[PDB]
Amino acid sequence: HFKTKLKNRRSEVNTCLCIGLDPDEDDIKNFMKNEEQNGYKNIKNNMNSNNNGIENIIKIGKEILLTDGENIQNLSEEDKFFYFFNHFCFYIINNTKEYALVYKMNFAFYIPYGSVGINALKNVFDYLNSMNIPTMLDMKINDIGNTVKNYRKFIFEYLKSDSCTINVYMGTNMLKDICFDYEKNKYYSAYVLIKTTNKDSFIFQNELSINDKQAYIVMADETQKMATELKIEQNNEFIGFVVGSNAFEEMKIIRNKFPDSYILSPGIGAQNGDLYKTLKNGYNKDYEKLLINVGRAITKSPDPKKSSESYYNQIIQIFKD
Repeated sequence: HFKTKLKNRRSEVNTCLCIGLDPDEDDIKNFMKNEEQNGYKNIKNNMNSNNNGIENIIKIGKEILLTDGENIQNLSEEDKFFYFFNHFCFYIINNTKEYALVYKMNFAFYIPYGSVGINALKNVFDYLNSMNIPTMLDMKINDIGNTVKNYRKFIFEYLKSDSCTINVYMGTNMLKDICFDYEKNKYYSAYVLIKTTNKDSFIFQNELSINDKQAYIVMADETQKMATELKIEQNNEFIGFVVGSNAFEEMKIIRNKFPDSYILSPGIGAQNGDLYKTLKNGYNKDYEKLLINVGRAITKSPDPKKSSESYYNQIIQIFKD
């Protein structure tokens, strides 16, 4: 159960830090060069980490991943990309987990290579689940009820994520078919898009209204009315909100209207979100109820452990103000 898994983890790490794991083509180039230069220092650590996690947990491409850094030339172009891509992923998690409440994997970064990156994504979730670390797939899913049950299967049964992001512009009925499996009486947690970090986000979320009540608040209301119709919390799960760290005014409106709501706040670091106005406006005594996502400021750092420690420390301090 996600509510209790977040509450627990947080007593393990005492933080808000949600780490975004969005690897791109320059990450893998950089990581490859870094490993060439350092004698495969990080990949060597990956061979040993999470109590021998590759050997004992990875089920797709294990033999490739166990290749000695100094036998890479023996692999295909494709197997070579799979190798570094997966290794880059394991390196980030191995180095940043002691500061992470949750990892959020944005699907967009895994699908452009077809089956290569989907295989890696499965490896990633399996690896994280092996350590009971809270997980999220950021995929901003939407479709009709019958069609979305497919995304429920992929996210919640095959990857076995704890949560995902959903766009409910089509409607809230879809939540019934993503966050609830009737046959299994199983509930799955998610976060619904309310205020997004893109610069033109005002265009529909703000300009649209019902009687000067702005779209993003309507959607928040409808989302929770659906979550209560579903009795999702009876099962210690929830449907929460995405409100970007650049939208601190909206953040204040949402936390005040919905004080016990689980919120995810992206856009810190690379997207130039405001950390203090975010945490002040979105504060909750239960820290898991406000996830602060940091992606590229950590994954693109020369030292992701240290970068993650930075944000962790940053947070510990704002709280003490």
